Amino acid sequence: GPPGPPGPPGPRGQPGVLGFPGPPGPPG
Amino acid sequence: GPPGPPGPPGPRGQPGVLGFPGPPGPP
Amino acid sequence: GPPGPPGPPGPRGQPGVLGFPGPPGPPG
Amino acid sequence: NPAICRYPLGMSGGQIPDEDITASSQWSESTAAKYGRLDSEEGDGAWCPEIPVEPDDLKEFLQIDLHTLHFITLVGTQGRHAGGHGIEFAPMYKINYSRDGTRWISWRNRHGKQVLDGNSNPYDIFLKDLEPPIVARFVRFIPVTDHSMNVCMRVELYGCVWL
Repeated sequence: GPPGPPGPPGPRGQPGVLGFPGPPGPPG
Repeated sequence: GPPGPPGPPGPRGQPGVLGFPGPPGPP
Repeated sequence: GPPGPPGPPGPRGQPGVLGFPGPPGPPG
Repeated sequence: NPAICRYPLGMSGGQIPDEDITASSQWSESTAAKYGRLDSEEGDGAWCPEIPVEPDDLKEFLQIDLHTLHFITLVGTQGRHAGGHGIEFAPMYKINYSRDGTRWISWRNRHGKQVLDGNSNPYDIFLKDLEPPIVARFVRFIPVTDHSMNVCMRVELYGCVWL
């Protein structure tokens, strides 16, 4: 018999990493 | 035939957004 | 019939969380 | 005694399971209490409170349940390295502990000081001897600051089983 169709897409990837810390605040 | 196995997991998400500016310096 | 080939990679994961606020501003 | 009773109790090695590590709050699931393990880079790099720690409001904590009583002779802390871009750490901290989990004891050194000097950067492991050593089932690290700041911590307990 004919090969089955390609399998379905895999699971979604893992969450991305945290964004970088923000820049220093303004002068007091 | 049956479908092939599910594909591999996708790539990890993109880096999060940069944090907000810090608080003002001392009064 | 024989099984189909492996499916393609899944979708990219969700973005990472927002970063921490930056450090306190310097004396002004 | 502290010569033999100085072993890491499970934060870095996993002997202390995730379920036994909890916290007051968390910035994100990725910075939940279970990620506050010394030298770990899992998740987003450390346990981090949901809000900044204020100098006159010490309401955050990272709690470890050892289940059985342990003799704790040293503690180690780090901030959040995060592959090299993290800048968060606890500059000071207090240690509260309990045997029953209902009443909490505030650790005081020989001079009556409860605040321990902590990290000065997010990457280095900083060790502190506990004199007197403590006997406890639960141990809490309470971050302390001198100004509003977003702290993060990775820790380890050193000691041995009691009896």
